[PDB]
Parts: sequence; C-alpha cells; structure tokens
Amino acid sequence: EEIDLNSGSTGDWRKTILKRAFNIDDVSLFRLLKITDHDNKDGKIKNN
Amino acid sequence: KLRIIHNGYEGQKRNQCNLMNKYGKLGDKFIVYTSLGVNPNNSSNKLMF
Amino acid sequence: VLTAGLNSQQANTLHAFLDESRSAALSTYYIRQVAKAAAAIKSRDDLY
Repeated sequence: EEIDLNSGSTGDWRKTILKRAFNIDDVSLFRLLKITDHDNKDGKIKNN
Repeated sequence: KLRIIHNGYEGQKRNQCNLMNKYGKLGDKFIVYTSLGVNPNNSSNKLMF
Repeated sequence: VLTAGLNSQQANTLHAFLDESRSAALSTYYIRQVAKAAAAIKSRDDLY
C-alpha cells in the first residue's frame, strides 16, 4: 500500500494513522520523511 | 368438599374474569384474549385494556 | 485528521464524550424502533 506523505496532500486514512502514531501534522511529517530518505522524489512509502 | 372458583390470576386474567362475572351469568359462552400488548405507536399509557 | 492531532488527555475525553452521546442516540433509537413490542419499553430506564 503506497502512502502519500507529501507535505501538500490529503491521503488515505493511513496517512492519518501515521499522524496520530507520531503526533505530527502533514508538514513536519513530510520533513520527517525527508530525514528518512533524501532521495525519495515523491512522498511515497513502501508501507513495509 | 370441592371448590370451583372463577377468579383470574392477579393481573389481566382477573380483570377479564371480573368482566365475565359482572356482565354474564355462569354457564355463559364468550371470547377471551390470551395475549395483550402495549402498542409501539399511539400509546403513552404503559396501560392496557 | 482533526482527532489525530491530540494528546492523550483530549483523546480520553474524546472517546468519553463520543461514547456518552452515542449511548444516548443508540438507546433512544433502540427504544423508538427495533425493540420487541412485547416488552413495555417507553423510557430510557425501561430500556435498562
């Protein structure tokens, strides 16, 4: 399941799962992803 | 000495039964109703005839 | 999305208010409809 963590996007309930799990808004969540992978061109997550 | 009494079990039976005695003599024949319910609609009483 | 951005206290008070208003609506629906006509269920207490 591909998950949209793009700063500028509303995504699946799954994005929301990430949001409650980490207590973060969409913006900082995107930053967090960028700290995870700097080569990730789009806010997509393998979900693994 | 044997006793036969027509009185209803306290509750509806006794009411029906009391109607039977007041308004008809013994040996009389008539219709009675086993199950009485309060209506889902049109009722505010929690009471039944 | 709104719920996700909450600390545990607001979360607890959320599940609380939800369950309360819910029990209210669910019970008054189960009294008004879906209740077997035999039992005289005309009040909340009677539902209890």
